Amino acid sequence: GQVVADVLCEFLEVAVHLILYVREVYPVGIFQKRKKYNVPVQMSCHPELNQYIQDTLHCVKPLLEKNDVEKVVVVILDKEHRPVEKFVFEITQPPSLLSHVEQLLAAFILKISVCDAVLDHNPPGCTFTVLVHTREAATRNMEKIQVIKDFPWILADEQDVHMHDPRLIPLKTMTSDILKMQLYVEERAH
Amino acid sequence: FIPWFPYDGSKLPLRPKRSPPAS
Repeated sequence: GQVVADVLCEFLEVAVHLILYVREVYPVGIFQKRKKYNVPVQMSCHPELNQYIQDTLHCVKPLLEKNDVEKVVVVILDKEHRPVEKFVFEITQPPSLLSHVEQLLAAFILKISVCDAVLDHNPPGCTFTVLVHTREAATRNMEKIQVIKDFPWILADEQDVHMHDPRLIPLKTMTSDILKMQLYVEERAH
Repeated sequence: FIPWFPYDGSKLPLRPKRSPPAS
């Protein structure tokens, strides 16, 4: 079939690993420097954490091939399970020698680093989760994402998603015949 | 800059039932 869904998941894995490093969701001791898209990134070497990120994106992949993803959101939650930050990846797919996709995806990875300079430091003890905004309403077909048997998905509710008048931090916008994608941050006032 | 898909309270997103390991 077509493959831009394959490169988006590996990109999202790299982006999630980097966000956990830049926003300091996990200690530096579990991160190691790797190269992806010819840029240095900090990848997690924690096995259980890696299996969670991979199991999450292994279910997102079939939805990308079907063109059923508006947004993939990484949500940082404080110790009271309240969203303090949201990294929103708005995704649009318009109708193989394509390192152009990688050089375009590499620019999104390069932008994530600036979050250390423009965002205020998160409270200690934060956790994270991933929100997937399907194009077709998720309530219509809940089984489409249940591709891994021991990794079930549920509908989020407003406590996991809602932030009261959050500050919007635009990071990067890209439009192309290949890929259209925006990355921005919804930050709590605090 | 404008977000393409503003926050819609009607169409709730999906979330993994499990939680990542604590730091």
